[PDB]
Amino acid sequence: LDIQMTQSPSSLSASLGERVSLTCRASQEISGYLYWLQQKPDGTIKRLIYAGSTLDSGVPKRFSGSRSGSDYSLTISSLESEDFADYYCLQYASYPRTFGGGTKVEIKRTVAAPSVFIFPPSDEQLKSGTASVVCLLNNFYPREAKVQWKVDNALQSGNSQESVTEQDSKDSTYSLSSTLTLSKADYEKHKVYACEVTHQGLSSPVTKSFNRGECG
Amino acid sequence: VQLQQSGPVLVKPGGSVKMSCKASEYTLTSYLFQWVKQKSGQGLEWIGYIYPYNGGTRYNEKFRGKATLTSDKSSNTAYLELSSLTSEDSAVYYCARSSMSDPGANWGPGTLVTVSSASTKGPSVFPLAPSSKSTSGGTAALGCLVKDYFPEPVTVSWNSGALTSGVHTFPAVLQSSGLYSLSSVVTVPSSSLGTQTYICNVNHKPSNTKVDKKVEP
Ligand SMILES: C[C@H](O)c1ccccc1
Repeated sequence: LDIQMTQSPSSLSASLGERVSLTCRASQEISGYLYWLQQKPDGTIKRLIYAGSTLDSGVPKRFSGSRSGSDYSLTISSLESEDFADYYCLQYASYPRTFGGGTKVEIKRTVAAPSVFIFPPSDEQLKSGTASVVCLLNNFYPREAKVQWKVDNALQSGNSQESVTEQDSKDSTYSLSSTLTLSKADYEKHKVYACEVTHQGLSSPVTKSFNRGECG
Repeated sequence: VQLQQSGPVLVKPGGSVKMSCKASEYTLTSYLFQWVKQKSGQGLEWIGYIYPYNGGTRYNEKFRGKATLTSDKSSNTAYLELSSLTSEDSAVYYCARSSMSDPGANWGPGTLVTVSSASTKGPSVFPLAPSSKSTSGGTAALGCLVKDYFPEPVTVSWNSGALTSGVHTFPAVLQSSGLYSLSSVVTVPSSSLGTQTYICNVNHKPSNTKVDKKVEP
């Protein structure tokens, strides 16, 4: 029968400095042939532990691995910001090789209000028919934020998209872009472009705006 | 410690794709190559191994025989071919190498395969110029908007890799047009703006596009 590796929890949020442990239960005997890897947001995968408790030579000592019967554990003695990643176990006792479903390790940190920046479309882009106005929310925590666009004081709908980065490896914050896409004609016909941001870190909404007529 | 893998590839449904994995250093030791699939934002699935020493191979039955592994022991290169493709095969494929007593010691960076009927399109790169509207007190934000390309991925560096701190390159978003777009931003000191140049280096290998865009205030 294929060996099932049941990994828990599937998501773990933890304060900096916290000792955290991840568990992987093998459905059959793997005799210590259990491997743990880390995958960072950029997709890089590296070996952490093999043979259940042997630490790869390039991994910091805060990582260790242990076995208790059919339970295998990966423990970080005190969590660092750079440990934000997805962790997976994998058994190599037999084939097919099988993986745990992974654990996304999220970092809890203090509230940080975003810095808000706005960028008008470049004249280069305008020459091509479309206009993108970009609002950047930088280095904030927690992740919940609301961004609204107003063009000459009228709320926009349907013409913007957001993208958000994964928690930062050094300071555990997020950043977010909200891009408003308009035709060049619509952009030239209106004047005031405002990005309105609401976040727990801010007492009242912050609005950053520019007037097309003046540049940035 | 470096396994090299072939670049991202766009292939049409019903076709096939073949990617490679090789050790960067001339070695001569006997390695086993393990191959792993990862769909966007999902987990890991084992595909199979190839042992170039004796041609040994084994496959996860979940692939229904669609995957074939081969090798050229002369160059210590392993190849994974996938046939009868469909969009379920759009994924990043990884290789890892194992030795005697040294399981999965090294991983490659992965190869991004997109199975689609759509044509490749290179990006347009536009500046996100620093101004009073993107300057705090002493810190200015600037960036590049990488618009309208297909398929993923694009890569973005700043000042040929000399500028890494404070860089945030956003995940791509699929536009209604079926093309992707993303922005890469960076915060730098405002006082550096009249003297330090800022250039975003963008590469989109599927369309063989490389552009270096200078971002001026
Ligand atoms: C050692 C085990 O066979 C393994 C390691 C990395 C990737 C796939 C399988």
